[PDB]
Amino acid sequence: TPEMPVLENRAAQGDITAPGGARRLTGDQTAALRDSLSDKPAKNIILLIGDGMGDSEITAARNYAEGAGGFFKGIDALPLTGQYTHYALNKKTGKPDYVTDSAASATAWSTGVKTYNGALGVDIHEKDHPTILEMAKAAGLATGNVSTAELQDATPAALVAHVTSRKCYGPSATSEKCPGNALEKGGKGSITEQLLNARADVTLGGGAKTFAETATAGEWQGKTLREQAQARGYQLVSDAASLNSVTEANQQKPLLGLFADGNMPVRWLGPKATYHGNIDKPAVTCTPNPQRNDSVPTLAQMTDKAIELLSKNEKGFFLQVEGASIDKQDHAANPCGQIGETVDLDEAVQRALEFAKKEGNTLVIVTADHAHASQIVAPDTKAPGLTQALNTKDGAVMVMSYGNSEEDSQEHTGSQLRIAAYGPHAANVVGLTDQTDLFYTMKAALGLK
Amino acid sequence: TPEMPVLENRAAQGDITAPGGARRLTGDQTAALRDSLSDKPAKNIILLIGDGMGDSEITAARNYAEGAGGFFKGIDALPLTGQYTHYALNKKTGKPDYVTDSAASATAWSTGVKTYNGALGVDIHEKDHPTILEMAKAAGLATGNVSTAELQDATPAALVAHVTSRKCYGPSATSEKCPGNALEKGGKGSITEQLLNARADVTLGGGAKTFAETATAGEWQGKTLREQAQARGYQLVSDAASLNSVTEANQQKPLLGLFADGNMPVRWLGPKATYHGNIDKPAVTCTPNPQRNDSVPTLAQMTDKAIELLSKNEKGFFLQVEGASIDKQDHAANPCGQIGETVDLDEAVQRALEFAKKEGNTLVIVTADHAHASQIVAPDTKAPGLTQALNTKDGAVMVMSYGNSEEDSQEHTGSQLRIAAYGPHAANVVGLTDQTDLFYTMKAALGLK
Ligand SMILES: [Zn+2]
Ligand SMILES: [Zn+2]
Ligand SMILES: [Zn+2]
Ligand SMILES: [Zn+2]
Ligand SMILES: [Zn+2]
Ligand SMILES: [Zn+2]
Repeated sequence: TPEMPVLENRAAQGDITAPGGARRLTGDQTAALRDSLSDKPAKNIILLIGDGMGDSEITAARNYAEGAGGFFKGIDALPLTGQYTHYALNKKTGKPDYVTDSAASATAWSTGVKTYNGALGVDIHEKDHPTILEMAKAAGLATGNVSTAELQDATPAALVAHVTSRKCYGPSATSEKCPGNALEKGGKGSITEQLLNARADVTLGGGAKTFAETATAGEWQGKTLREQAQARGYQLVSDAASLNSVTEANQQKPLLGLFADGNMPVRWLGPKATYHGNIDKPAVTCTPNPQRNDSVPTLAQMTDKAIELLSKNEKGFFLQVEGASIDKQDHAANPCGQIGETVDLDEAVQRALEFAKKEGNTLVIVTADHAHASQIVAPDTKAPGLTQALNTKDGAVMVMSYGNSEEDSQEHTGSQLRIAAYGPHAANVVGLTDQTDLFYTMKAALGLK
Repeated sequence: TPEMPVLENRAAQGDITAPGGARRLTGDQTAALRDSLSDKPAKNIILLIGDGMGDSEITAARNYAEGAGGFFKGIDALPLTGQYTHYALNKKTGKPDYVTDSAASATAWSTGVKTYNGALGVDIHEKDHPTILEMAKAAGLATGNVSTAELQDATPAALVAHVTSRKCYGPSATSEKCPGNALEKGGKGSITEQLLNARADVTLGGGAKTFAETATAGEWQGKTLREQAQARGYQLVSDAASLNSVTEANQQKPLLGLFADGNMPVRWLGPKATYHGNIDKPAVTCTPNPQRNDSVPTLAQMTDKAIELLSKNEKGFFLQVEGASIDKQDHAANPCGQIGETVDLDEAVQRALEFAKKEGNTLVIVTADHAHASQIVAPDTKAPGLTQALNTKDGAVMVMSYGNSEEDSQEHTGSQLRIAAYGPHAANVVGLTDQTDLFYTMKAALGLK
């Protein structure tokens, strides 16, 4: 009984060359919007983040994969939409810093406080602030954290770790870069160590490499972090079959899935964009990555499994799911990698909305941490940066441009970007808001004090 | 009573470095949104166009003028928001052309049909389609067209002209460029001649220059376009006091304001962005244009005058206002020019909202024709294009980058972009829609046959 409707189909309704054929609506939307408005409490929240997934990135992927007049059945399906700002702060002056990194932005939605680029779960004065995940857990809710990146990376770590630098993955880097957080120095520990303490019910991702380090002090001194997790009662899975086999995940038997040494493999392969690549080279067609896997769970699969597991908690659950490599491939000026990760996120959003429609008390949110480099430009463009032409689903060429850095990595950009939601309290993402308003919306939605 | 609320305050609530200080929301928005929803008929429609104003331009402008946690009283105040697609079509194949120009996009919203770049009020078959302005006229409503560009420019031209190329300003160019539209060949004539025939009640903008041209055929043969105009009943005006003098505008005494030979002068000046300008050159503070003028009305002024005059019509009115030079200065890689024109549009939108709040049956819409080049990047960015550092209201530096063309004009981009509305039927802009839906929406709100 989907009391609240999702947008079933907003693809062009007919022939795009004819009058009205490019319409995405079939009639007035007033009543459907009224029906999408509920202030009832949310039992559950599922927060879906496409890292670096700005409006440009969603547009490019739609054009490629679905066609210009196409529709992402997940991404584009959320009825309430708005734009949000994600500015960070300068540590020294406390003034705005126009372009955030993933650590400052994730800290923002996860704690409700602005911070400096590279900070995790701390403010500009380096004070710790409780995260939305720690709060939910303390309230009795089940908690899940899923990402295709290494688990120590910014987006997932922000929910469980409070360190002065996102670089402090394990004991060795923490000692050098976050001496104040170093276990041996009386601190709370490296990101990985804090993650082990946070003890969410379900944690699935990459980053097995760091689990090989040994703790420098404490109860588990001299053992590996992997050993520590086993000693601590975590159930460890490392492949798709092992994950599927899991029937329970909780405080007694928390699940920890480590599917790659670093980040999980990307869905699609293609060449890097190059200088005048749209003039000098032929059009590219993306191709599935063979290293992707049947033993490797996809984001949608990880999403479905977490939901099954966490759904067993009568009080409710909090789940964050990250499509991490949209950003990584945007930095890499690799259209196909970038777009393939966005189609990947869309499958995950579809799974989340099916559950939510069914359940009726679930708030689903789809947004990004910050904007990115990629731009859609005309085919005959002569640009200073890196470009590539692509053969889209329409049978037409689309060119993408990366022109904001002469360095090896293309840059994040500062533009406000799309926020979309479905479910109870969804109205709170409409209009202009701030990334910190999202923490407060989630908190109030679940009724946390 | 203001049955329909606008957003009175979406600025940062307090101290941005403290928990919750950067929030824009004070509490739950459910109720406010509900109250923002109505399906009754609109009596009037005010469409505000920021040419090339994507989310990036809006952000950069807010940051500079109001600060990161600031808020635009006009632009940011519309409660219902979405994202729309504006792709055009390739003329030969009927396939999508990912990056539109200003003529194809204005055609879509003004006629409800997609078209090829450079086309005005015609489909890919070069077949004419009625515009929303012609339709309102036919139903007895008052109609107004205001812009800061030359009135023959694409944006305002699309409501009153049907030509195969937007370059067909007047007889000269038309005979050459759009032979089939040339008066002498049986055509409906050039943009300017067709503008004279469309006969809107209120037409304010630039482009006096083409009016010096003389007709090659027709009843007004051998006379200039201006003479034909006065000759036709037109009340012509060329300055602010003269514009202020006007007490009425109607089919009997239509108003034609020509405040400039070419485009109206921009509000702010600053240096053009340069290669490595953010590293090699000091931060910029924008300078008001001392040659802008007390004799030239501002957009807000033309806007206030147009509403007053058109409101005298009991049946209602349709008004299009264009903040045209946002796009032009974005092409020129001129941050200050670009920002000043957005702040300029904000004032106009503020006037439209005041009226609409008071009037009660007015649908106000704010959006752009397509995306643009400007990007906000980190201060220390080393980019291959044109960059500039600016000193913002926050007292911090923001750097803008233009990196999609090696030619002398930066390019439009294809990204979906913000659409926002207030008033009856505004729900119709929420979520994902296409530019052609805007026509259908407007036509339906007004009940045009
Ligand atoms: Zn990121
Ligand atoms: Zn991330
Ligand atoms: Zn990044
Ligand atoms: Zn334009
Ligand atoms: Zn224009
Ligand atoms: Zn332009």
